[PDB]
Amino acid sequence: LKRKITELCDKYIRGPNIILAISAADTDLANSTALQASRRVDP
Amino acid sequence: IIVEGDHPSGAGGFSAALLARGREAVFLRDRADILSLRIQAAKSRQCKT
Repeated sequence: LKRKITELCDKYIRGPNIILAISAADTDLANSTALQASRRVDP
Repeated sequence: IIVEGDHPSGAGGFSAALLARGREAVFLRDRADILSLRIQAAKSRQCKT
């Protein structure tokens, strides 16, 4: 399930869309998936 | 071949600066060849009229 959700996200993020990542202040920046995947598809 | 930007220091066996200089070199090559061909074409007889 979770892997499936990631799969959709990844595909969508890939193509050159303007990706809007958010991050809760409590979580460390490195720790959050949003920014981590944003850096995965956008170095 | 396709490359992604996970490591912007080295791609292929070539450095990042050598790669950039290679891109500029290929562009200059193609534009030069086109320019000479189009000069000869503009000097051809078919362009007289």
